[PDB]
Amino acid sequence: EKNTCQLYIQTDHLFFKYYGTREAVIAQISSHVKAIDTIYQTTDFSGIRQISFMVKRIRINTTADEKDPTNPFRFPNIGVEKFLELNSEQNHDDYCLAYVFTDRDFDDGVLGLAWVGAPSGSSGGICEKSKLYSDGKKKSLNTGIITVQNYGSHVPPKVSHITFAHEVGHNFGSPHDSGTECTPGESKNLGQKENGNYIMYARATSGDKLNNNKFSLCSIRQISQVLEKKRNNCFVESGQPICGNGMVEQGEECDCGYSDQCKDECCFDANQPEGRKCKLKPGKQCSPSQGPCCTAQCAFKSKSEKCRDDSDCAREGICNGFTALCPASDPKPQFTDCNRHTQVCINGQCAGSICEKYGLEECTCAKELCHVCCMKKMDPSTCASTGSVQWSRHFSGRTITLQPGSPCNDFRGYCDVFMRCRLVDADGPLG
Ligand SMILES: *[C@@H]1O[C@H](CO)[C@@H](O[C@@H]2O[C@H](CO)[C@@H](O[C@H]3O[C@H](CO)[C@@H](O)[C@H](O[C@H]4O[C@H](CO)[C@@H](O)[C@H](O[C@H]5O[C@H](CO)[C@@H](O)[C@H](O)[C@@H]5O)[C@@H]4O)[C@@H]3O)[C@H](O)[C@H]2NC(C)=O)[C@H](O)[C@H]1NC(C)=O
Ligand SMILES: [Ca+2]
Ligand SMILES: [Zn+2]
Repeated sequence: EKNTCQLYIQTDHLFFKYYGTREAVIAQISSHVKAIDTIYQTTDFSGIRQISFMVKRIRINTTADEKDPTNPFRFPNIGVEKFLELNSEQNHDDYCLAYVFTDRDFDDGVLGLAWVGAPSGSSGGICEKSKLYSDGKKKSLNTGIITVQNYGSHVPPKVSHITFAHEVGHNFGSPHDSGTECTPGESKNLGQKENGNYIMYARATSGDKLNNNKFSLCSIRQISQVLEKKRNNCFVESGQPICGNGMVEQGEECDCGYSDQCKDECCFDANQPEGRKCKLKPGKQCSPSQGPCCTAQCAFKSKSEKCRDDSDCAREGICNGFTALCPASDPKPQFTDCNRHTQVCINGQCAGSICEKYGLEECTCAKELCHVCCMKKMDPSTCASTGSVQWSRHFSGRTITLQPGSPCNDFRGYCDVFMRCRLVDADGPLG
């Protein structure tokens, strides 16, 4: 019944700076929610199935907001703890959860931060209200943050989506996975190690393995308790998409937002009467909310306009001149070198490693931890470097080094700009 959680997604100017336009970031937050939507719906939470998410409102900040003296997110150097405290200092009683997306390089390889939920005896996590806390601030602890930059390198959407579900996992009351039964990556068995760790793994994840996409036995039990005790206070029943969330969905022609948010002269905002709200205004044939192939003056862009830039294995996206959406770009040949000759292309996305290009698998070298050591599949004894004589027929003695922000040493840390595998664990006292 009450199985869907209404979200509120914000993006600062650094996130807008990376992607360029408001359409591109909206497509990012749409892709991120649809990612965690499929992960949670296909998870059996002790009998509670088909638990989903939905965006109730967005707030896309541009570089123009960086000069706002009342915007506390404008400072370039903001600590990850204070970044989440800024998100918490807002009233989010109208949303089950509230997230803010950024493109900051947090210290110690931190890719996100969120409050941990609990069935009782502890504040935070999913579905908290705005109340006075110990520090004297009226915070809403139903909040979390995510960043798409780590060690001066952007993280792919495959790892970004999992990180989004990781922090939401804490909001659902799941701690980090512990023990061999819930972290197969550190197991002494080749069968369980190939499947990788789970979503709530406390360290680095690649997203190219089986278990990295779904929760563990440890996490499902912990989340099922928070869902049994907390979701009923805030979740809503599955219904039609709401008008005014800034994303065009099924049943609406356009979607700019509400009155204090719609700057689109071609779309009725959500404050208009039923029958015309989220419906295309007369004389207008599209709205920028539908896609990038629509100008601000609400005309279809020409068949020569470039909508999506050329990626590592995703060709240019050219408009068709008849719809506001952009056609899906055709992918490049598979096993093509991407990410500076470090990874190959798997189904149109830069994933895996360069070892797969020649029928090999990634291995941990014997500081050479940020070098790529390949191995024959199922045989760990053949693990040699790319610049070795074994694979001299494929790599020809060249030594491929891992880019900054890549997993290293059996997913225990990340590589930095000085080619060092720095570990991620951080411990602090409890009150
Ligand atoms: C994206 O850009 C937009 C627009 O540029 C940003 O939106 C702005 O966000 C800021 C903060 O989130 C807003 O700043 C004021 O918001 C309220 C509007 O009146 C103010 O009340 C608020 O005052 C706060 O200041 C202190 C913060 O520590 C605090 O002492 C104040 O006290 C109040 O609350 C305490 C409990 O904490 C209570 O005990 C007191 O009695 C009192 O009620 C209060 O907390 C902010 O000064 C700003 O209005 C808003 N809009 C703008 C600038 O147009 C958005 O943040 C950006 N987001 C990102 C991710 O970049
Ligand atoms: Ca909508
Ligand atoms: Zn975590």
